Amino acid sequence: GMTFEPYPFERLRALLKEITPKKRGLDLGIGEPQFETPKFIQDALKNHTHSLNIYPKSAFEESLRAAQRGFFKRRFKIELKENELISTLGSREVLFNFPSFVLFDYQNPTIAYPNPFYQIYEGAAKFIKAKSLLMPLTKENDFTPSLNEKELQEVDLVILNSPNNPTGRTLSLEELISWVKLALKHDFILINDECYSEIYENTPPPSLLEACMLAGNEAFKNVLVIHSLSKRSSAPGLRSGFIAGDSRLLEKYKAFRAYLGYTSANAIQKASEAAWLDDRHAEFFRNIYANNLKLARKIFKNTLIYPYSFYVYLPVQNGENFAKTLYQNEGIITLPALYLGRNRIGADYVRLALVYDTPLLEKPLEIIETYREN
Amino acid sequence: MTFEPYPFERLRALLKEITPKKRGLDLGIGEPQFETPKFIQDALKNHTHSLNIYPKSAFEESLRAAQRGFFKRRFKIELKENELISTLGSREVLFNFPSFVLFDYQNPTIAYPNPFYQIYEGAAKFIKAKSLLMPLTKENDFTPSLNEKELQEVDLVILNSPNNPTGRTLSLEELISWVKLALKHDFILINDECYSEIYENTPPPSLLEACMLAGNEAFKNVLVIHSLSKRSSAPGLRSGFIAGDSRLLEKYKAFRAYLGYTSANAIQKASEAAWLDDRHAEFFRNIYANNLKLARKIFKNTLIYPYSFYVYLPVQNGENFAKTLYQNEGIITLPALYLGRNRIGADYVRLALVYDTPLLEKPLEIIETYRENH
Repeated sequence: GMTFEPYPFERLRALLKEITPKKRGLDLGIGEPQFETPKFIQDALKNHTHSLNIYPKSAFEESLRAAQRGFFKRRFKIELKENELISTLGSREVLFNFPSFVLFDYQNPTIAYPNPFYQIYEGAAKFIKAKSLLMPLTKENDFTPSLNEKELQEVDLVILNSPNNPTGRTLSLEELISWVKLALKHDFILINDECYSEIYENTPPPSLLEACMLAGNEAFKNVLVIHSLSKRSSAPGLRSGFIAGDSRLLEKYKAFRAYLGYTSANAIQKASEAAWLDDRHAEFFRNIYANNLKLARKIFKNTLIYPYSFYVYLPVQNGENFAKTLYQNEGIITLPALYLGRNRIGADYVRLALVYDTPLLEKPLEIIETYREN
Repeated sequence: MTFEPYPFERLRALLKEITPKKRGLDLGIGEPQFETPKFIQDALKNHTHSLNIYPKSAFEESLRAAQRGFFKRRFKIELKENELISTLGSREVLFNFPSFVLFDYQNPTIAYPNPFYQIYEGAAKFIKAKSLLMPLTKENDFTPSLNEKELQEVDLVILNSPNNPTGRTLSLEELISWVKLALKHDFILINDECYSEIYENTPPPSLLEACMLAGNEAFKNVLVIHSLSKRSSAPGLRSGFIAGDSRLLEKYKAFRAYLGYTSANAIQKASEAAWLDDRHAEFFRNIYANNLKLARKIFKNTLIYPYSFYVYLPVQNGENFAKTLYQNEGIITLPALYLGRNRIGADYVRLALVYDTPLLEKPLEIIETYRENH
């Protein structure tokens, strides 16, 4: 059988179980937006309920795929071909099952991903019985992942996450270009979990497919990017995402997906389509997250906060102890980064999820700083 | 990884050169052609505000309770909280449950009937299992069976009663025999019960009722898979469940947390409404019942079981028959060969009686005329 490790929220619940907060404070643990779904998205759903009698297609509707491609064009200035994008039921399932698809017939497969990480990457490796090569992200090299020469020759699949959960670290165009060249040189599959690409403060982060265009890999050979609508549009219930890149791998993945049953109501797909076609509402939410990061940066003195994602990777003496103290005294919930990593990576940090409207964060963030400062 | 063409692809290929001389009805699609009840559509419209919430892999407790209530009303068995898991319809469960249960087995072996709903084979191939096909034929009264050697060798057995495509439905006594073999030869037994609400007069029994009568009230080694799709003419809702052995379901739950088969809370509310009401189900059942009686009237001296909405129609050669009716009448029928292996189904076409009764009269009579004269 497979091993079922506890999830970060269970480890946190366990840590705080013996504590009764002396005050009421904000929950900055869970990275899930606290905003209403835009009305026009809801109205699209309401206006198409009649399609509930239609068995949805595993490929999703053509109109949704086209809306997703249009998004990629406007956002990354790349015109994806029809066989270069597959519609998916959010990103979670794709991140979990794509590796079992691509490494299906491999003997002793090896997957690389950063440390700390969104735990689904490890689940994915366990499901295909792969060896995991963890690329630590620490301050010693400005949270930069790398592999040595032997590792580059052994690895079969590399998963990056840029912008990164939980550090916010975002790889530059030049950094992504190096990875593309390594993927082509050593012949391994390279994926970027790009679910935070619309959560940024100033300059938009680059897609790994842009690196492909500039590295002479316009066909996106060995390379794929995974996107989701959940954070961008405050509509996680729609379960809409996509995977774009290598058309040879995607054409085979399409056939595999016929069997999986990851389908959604046509009415849900219409609302997803309306969301992907519009940029206004996305910008409205991005601006709030932009202002959250700015506020945090003013408050947490001499702390590095990258202008991407909606997280703060906060240095503390011990994350677990800091979480306990803050909850006990202020009722403010934070996530020790230890619970997102292996080999004790994250021990000196708590992750903060700035998922509230900016004015609600001013007080709690100041309070947090008072417990941290000298 | 190898991909076997789907039946619809084989049908498309068979009919590609032919230009139909007349427009005719499509009797190849096994999906209801009825509108989704208005109250189900209204339930979805009224809960659109919940799109901002990340759905849970376990689904909402209110949905689970509604599915447990259905089971009690329908089969007179009160499932405990740990004995039912909500799912995204039945397709995904039929594909991934075998991967879950046989995950680390040595030489996994699965049995299922022949002909069959083709996902059973996909599921077996994914887990790299050997398939033991149990042929359903006129000569064996469409009865699945396994010999002594096979019973010791088998790890998982999938039944489907009522059956797609033959309509064969196992009696309570036959199900009891299977429960006893499951325990005696220590294998996992599953019934795909998605046609359990599609019957003409006497309701078919559930495999779990046989458990109660066989002294297996904890449903050890036994599970049943259900779906709302055909019952409520709402395949777009993507709602089903698996019920039985809580020891297996406790771990399957943990596995499902990684898979990402989740659904908007709004969609789940519409599903809950459908599972709570028997009136709309009965309305549709009455149509399918009338459809079976009409077919039985038209196809003289032809066995049509009073379960499912299929006609397993004996013809000289299924492929040739389908080609002739499409060419002359434009009526689309499914050669049963495309649902079986080892030439099983060669002399049958399957008809899906999924339209309102008056729409079926002329086409069914036409079909009978081609049988009567070569």
